[PDB]
Amino acid sequence: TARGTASRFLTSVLHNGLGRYVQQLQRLSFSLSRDAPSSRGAREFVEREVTDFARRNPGVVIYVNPRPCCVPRVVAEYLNGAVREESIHCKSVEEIAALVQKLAD
Amino acid sequence: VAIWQKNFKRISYAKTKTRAEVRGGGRKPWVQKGSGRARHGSIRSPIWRGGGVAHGPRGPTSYYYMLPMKVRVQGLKVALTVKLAQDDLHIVDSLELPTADPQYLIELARYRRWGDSVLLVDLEHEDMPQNVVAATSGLKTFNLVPAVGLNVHSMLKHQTLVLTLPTVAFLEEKLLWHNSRYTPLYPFRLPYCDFP
Amino acid sequence: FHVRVTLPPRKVVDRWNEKRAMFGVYDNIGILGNFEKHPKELIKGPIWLRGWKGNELQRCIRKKRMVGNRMFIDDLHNLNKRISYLYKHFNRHGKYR
Amino acid sequence: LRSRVTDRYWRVQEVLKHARHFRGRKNRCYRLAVRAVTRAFVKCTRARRLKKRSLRTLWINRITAASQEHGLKYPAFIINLIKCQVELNRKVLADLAIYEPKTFKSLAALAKRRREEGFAAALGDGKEPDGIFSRVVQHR
Amino acid sequence: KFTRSRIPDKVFQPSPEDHEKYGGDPQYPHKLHIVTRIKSTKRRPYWEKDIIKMLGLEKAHTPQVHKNIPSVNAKLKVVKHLIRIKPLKLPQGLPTEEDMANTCLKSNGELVVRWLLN
Amino acid sequence: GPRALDLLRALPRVSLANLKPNPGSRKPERRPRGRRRGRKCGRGHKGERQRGTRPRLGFEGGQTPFYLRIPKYGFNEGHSFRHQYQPLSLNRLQYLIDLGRVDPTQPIDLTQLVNGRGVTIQPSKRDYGVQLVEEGADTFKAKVNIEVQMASELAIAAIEKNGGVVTTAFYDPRSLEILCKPVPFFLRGQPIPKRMLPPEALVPYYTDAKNRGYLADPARFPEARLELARKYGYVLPDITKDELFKMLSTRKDPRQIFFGLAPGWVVNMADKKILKPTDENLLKYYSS
Amino acid sequence: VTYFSSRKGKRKTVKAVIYRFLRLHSGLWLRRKAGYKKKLWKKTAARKRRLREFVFCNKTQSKLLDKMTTSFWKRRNWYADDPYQKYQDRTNLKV
RNA sequence: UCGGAGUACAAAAAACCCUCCGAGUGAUUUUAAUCUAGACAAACCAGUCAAAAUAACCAUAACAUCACUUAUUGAUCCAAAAU
RNA sequence: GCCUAACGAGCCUGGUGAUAGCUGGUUGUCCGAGAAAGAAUUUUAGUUCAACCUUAAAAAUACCCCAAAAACCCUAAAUUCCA
RNA sequence: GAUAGAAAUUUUUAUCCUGACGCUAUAGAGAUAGUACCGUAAGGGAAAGAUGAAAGAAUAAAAUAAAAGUAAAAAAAAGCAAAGAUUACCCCUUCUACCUUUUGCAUAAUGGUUUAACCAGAAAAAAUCUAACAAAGAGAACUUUAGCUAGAUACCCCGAAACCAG
Ligand SMILES: [Mg+2]
Ligand SMILES: [Mg+2]
Ligand SMILES: [Mg+2]
Ligand SMILES: [Mg+2]
Ligand SMILES: [Mg+2]
Ligand SMILES: [Mg+2]
Ligand SMILES: [Mg+2]
Ligand SMILES: [Mg+2]
Ligand SMILES: [Mg+2]
Ligand SMILES: [Mg+2]
Ligand SMILES: [Mg+2]
Ligand SMILES: [Mg+2]
Ligand SMILES: [Mg+2]
Ligand SMILES: [Mg+2]
Ligand SMILES: [Mg+2]
Ligand SMILES: [Mg+2]
Ligand SMILES: [Mg+2]
Ligand SMILES: [Mg+2]
Ligand SMILES: [Mg+2]
Ligand SMILES: [Mg+2]
Ligand SMILES: [Mg+2]
Ligand SMILES: [Mg+2]
Ligand SMILES: [Mg+2]
Ligand SMILES: [Mg+2]
Ligand SMILES: [Mg+2]
Ligand SMILES: [Mg+2]
Ligand SMILES: [Mg+2]
Ligand SMILES: [Mg+2]
Ligand SMILES: [Mg+2]
Ligand SMILES: [Mg+2]
Ligand SMILES: [Mg+2]
Ligand SMILES: [Mg+2]
Ligand SMILES: [Mg+2]
Ligand SMILES: [Mg+2]
Ligand SMILES: [Mg+2]
Ligand SMILES: [Mg+2]
Ligand SMILES: [Mg+2]
Repeated sequence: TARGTASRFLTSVLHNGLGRYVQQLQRLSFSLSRDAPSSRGAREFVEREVTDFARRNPGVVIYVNPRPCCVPRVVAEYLNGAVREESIHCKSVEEIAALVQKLAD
Repeated sequence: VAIWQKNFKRISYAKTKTRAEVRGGGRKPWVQKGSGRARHGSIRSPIWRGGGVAHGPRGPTSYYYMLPMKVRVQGLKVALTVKLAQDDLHIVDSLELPTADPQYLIELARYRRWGDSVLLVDLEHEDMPQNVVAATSGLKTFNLVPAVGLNVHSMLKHQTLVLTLPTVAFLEEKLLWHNSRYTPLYPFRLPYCDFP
Repeated sequence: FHVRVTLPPRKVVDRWNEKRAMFGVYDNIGILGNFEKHPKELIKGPIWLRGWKGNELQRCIRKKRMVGNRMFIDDLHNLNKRISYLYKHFNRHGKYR
Repeated sequence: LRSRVTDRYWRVQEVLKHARHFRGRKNRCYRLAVRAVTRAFVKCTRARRLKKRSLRTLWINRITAASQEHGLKYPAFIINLIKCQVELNRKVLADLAIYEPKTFKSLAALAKRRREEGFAAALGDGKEPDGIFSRVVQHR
Repeated sequence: KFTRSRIPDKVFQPSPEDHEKYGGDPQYPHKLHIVTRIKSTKRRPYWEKDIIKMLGLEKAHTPQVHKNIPSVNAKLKVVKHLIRIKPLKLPQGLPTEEDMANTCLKSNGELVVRWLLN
Repeated sequence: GPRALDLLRALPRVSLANLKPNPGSRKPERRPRGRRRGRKCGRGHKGERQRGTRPRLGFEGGQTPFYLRIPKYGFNEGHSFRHQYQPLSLNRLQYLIDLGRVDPTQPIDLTQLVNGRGVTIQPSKRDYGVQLVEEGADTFKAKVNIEVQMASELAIAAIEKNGGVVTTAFYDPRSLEILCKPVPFFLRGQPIPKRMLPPEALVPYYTDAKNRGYLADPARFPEARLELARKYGYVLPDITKDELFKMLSTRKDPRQIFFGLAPGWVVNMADKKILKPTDENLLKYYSS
Repeated sequence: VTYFSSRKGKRKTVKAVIYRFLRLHSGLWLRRKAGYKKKLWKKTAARKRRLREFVFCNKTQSKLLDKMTTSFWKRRNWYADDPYQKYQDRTNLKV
């Protein structure tokens, strides 16, 4: 609902894309577990595609943390100072790659 | 088989009181018309506060069912087969033990990379070696059971299986008999021609 | 909907205690023991439910037939009323008929 | 096994978070909030459907305003702009009217000129005499 | 009682002026019908609904090509008040197998085989 | 062979944490909760159906029911007193013999058929034994001594062409159940009772020679055998000159149940002993 | 029909169906024509033949009788000299 | 409760406390059988026809006939019958 | 009339969770298809069938349907059956 | 008719292994208690507790300040009170509250002041799916012309005037 939630105008930070394009995603911190069955997607993404994604996008700092946790999460922190925390709990590697690409974009 | 072993022994001792078993509520609280409030019968109705439960759990519930013989035996065979295939089944001879130290078994399992839990299976109960009895009487993850105590639930609960050679022969001869047997005219307990 | 404001103490339950280790150990006693005892004898509980299953009406009838003479007065009366009610509901009430 | 609901707080809050800006007891009482929230969502969908029509009518009104400001009626302006194969929608036409007075006057002059061209063609009823802006160009 | 309507054969007897009024050839009839559904089958009889369904005209304002045979002409006469029918025109001939992907149907009723050359 | 075993090596441990039943083995139960399965919960609108007070099955709303308007006629009249005989085809008998369930070298009885699982007899269902049919009499090539309760002429001729022996006897339900399940009778703890005579309805059937009655005159037997032989056009073998003539001629006493045993004997299977009565009255009763 | 008995808790059967019906093992039910013994002097010979002749029951009545009768009456029956033994089975049913 | 006519104009069905006829049986001899394809009608119960083949009469018909011929009739159970 | 504030027959307990074709209520999300009535019935406030309809499975023909064809005093819109 | 329903005849091996896929103060016994209280009497019959090792640590200390109801902070044309929005709370435009019952309900037909806690689908004869074995199936009694066994799919709550017994 427009009247219930907030609103904003179509804006861009630092007039992005005018002089040069700068990837607004600054860092991506994955928190997962090695023994939790829910962290299977996060684990297999770390094994397979985290290196390829890091090589494709060198402007983002990728942290990976195994810990005794039940809900695997991803914290994306942008140049705006904005922090978006998403749950990667029980998602396949294709879904995790799609979410990571969406966060980067 | 795993679900059957968990369920057939269940008897739920959950019994709640219906509106007919509650103490009071023998008369109408108020007349049908003229009071201006809702009509009610017994004050122990499930709508009321201190009334009985509409359906609830009723009495001791016995969850008992028997899977067929050739399904239980097949489940035992499949459990043994998967334990052998996943490099988790070990055949030990005579189940002899040098000392009654429970910690010796833990070190032996750690050195052989058996895992966290080990199920030792012996042929008989009264013929168990006292060293192994004393060693496994104080251990939790190491469990000593006789040949007649083999079950799918325990084989899946324990990470590694250890079988004695006479126990292997006994289980082999027990499980292979059902492949070429008749239907029981009477229960196999009573004397047969070739069956004891 | 007022939920509690403090975390409950974590129930430290061990999955390797005596019962959880010995559970279901002799379920194949017949199969691996030259049949002499059914798994029926391993059922511990009420006398009328040792190796039997049925709906509520059948359970009540069976309970009255075996242990009905040793019951208490009020429980026997409640059992009779429950038997009558279950009979009436099962035979005269329903949708599929 | 007695089973009770423990997340009823969150179940109620998921509905009450959309009714915090309401007036009266509808923003507090849950019984009065579910009906108000459901009607709010239904109205949101209906108004999302009607927003296109409302904005189109607003654009048409603005195009009229800017057209009779040039002494030209909206139907004639639109039909003569279509006849010139100038496919600018009402939103763009209103944008031009608001922010590009000279461009909109050029469009109005073109539409008018097309109108007198069509009127002269109808009066003459001659196949050979054709106007300059009345020529039709095919796809390429 | 409201039943189906018999249409006399005198309705389909074209007059000499009809040919030059509607741009038809008085001596060779055309080959294929381009049929478009204008109106809805709601508030119309179930037999007309069935005829529209079997003519492949579920979606309105979408042309469909049919033969010029009396078998389909009977149904076209049955539901002639719900459809617009034009003769298929082929200024450049039938499309061969090499022009199937580059064909188009102009709204005037003709089928062009070479559409958007480069 | 079983490549699933090889594939299991790379897969993790199979434990109770990862166990899934067959897809489609368990149809999920549906409860009257929510927008779809609520709002009268599938019971419809008002009436007897929603309130659960509709009439019984055969009731048709006051109209005379179909199951009450049709006139009564004898269809199951005395159905619990008609003798039943489980049929045994010659094709099935041949199948049993050639798979080795039953052996023609020994006398084959209803006991032997039950032991070989060729037939199943339920005495409580008024079954009176096994009858012989001629479904596979064309390819019956075994020489077997068959004892049944009912036999057909074609089956008898087919057996006699090979050179067997057919004999039909009677068993009252008690002796019948004893004969089907001798072991459960032997652990019962009672002496073997006498075999009761057939009733007047079955005396003529077992007194004649054409059906090979056990109470028939044995001197009439060769006459009937020769009649069947001349009727079916097969040479009648000289059975007296066979090496198994004693086995083929081995009979049971009309009061006897088993082969070689006598009424009144107690078979103690624990000690492998036989207890026989000696009292004059007991012997007279058991031999009467 | 008593779906759950009071003594044993089993499912009882109505005796009228077994008294005036016969079930074949193929699933069909056998019954007599209604009125085959009433006022024979008032009826034509063909009508009397139709009344005397046996008839079958369709799917609805067959299902009703199956519901109203216990599975004991649906068993395979081998009577001695049974007239309906030839009709117990079904042949050449292309369905 | 059952039949006929119009409503219900031309395959079938079709209602009203819609408009009219009736029926709850008589007379006579050709005293009119058994069995079985295939069909009409119908929610069910019921009602209808009926080719071929057999028993007795011409050695060629048997549908009993007439009264607008269509209606002239009643299910289980149970009682009396005695096949 | 009165029989402890309600008496065309007191109040309490038990049968009793009396029985209701009658009224009210029946609690998570999404998706697919989807029904307005012919016959009986102390029956028209309901049940039981048929015709529709839902989930599965077998098949092969299914709607539109040109001729030709469907009654005798007169009879319209038009119906049935089929390429 | 609804329904009721045997018996003759069969099977049943000693003891421990007993606790809880039962509840946590609107639940579980009515119970902190058959006590207060209501009744002449028979009889009916409840609600009520929360700090801490220490309150012989009350100038006493720490976690929520989250339901409905109020105050902080009464209101400014116009309208089922909301949505589209907008620089902007209204002002502009558009939608006849919700269940139930009905051919049809905004109807001036029924129900609800509000909040919290309780309150309403239950059965496996025939059938579908899955699996074991299969002319045989089932751990005893039965069913079998591809069948037998096992498991999963199913059928509510409240309400009378009344009748009988003490
Ligand atoms: Mg009570
Ligand atoms: Mg009372
Ligand atoms: Mg009031
Ligand atoms: Mg009451
Ligand atoms: Mg209480
Ligand atoms: Mg309680
Ligand atoms: Mg749109
Ligand atoms: Mg259920
Ligand atoms: Mg269901
Ligand atoms: Mg619903
Ligand atoms: Mg609702
Ligand atoms: Mg109704
Ligand atoms: Mg009546
Ligand atoms: Mg049998
Ligand atoms: Mg028909
Ligand atoms: Mg003839
Ligand atoms: Mg009084
Ligand atoms: Mg009730
Ligand atoms: Mg009613
Ligand atoms: Mg849909
Ligand atoms: Mg509708
Ligand atoms: Mg025609
Ligand atoms: Mg056709
Ligand atoms: Mg009656
Ligand atoms: Mg309490
Ligand atoms: Mg508050
Ligand atoms: Mg306003
Ligand atoms: Mg309702
Ligand atoms: Mg009304
Ligand atoms: Mg309705
Ligand atoms: Mg009104
Ligand atoms: Mg109102
Ligand atoms: Mg009302
Ligand atoms: Mg309501
Ligand atoms: Mg009100
Ligand atoms: Mg079943
Ligand atoms: Mg009475």
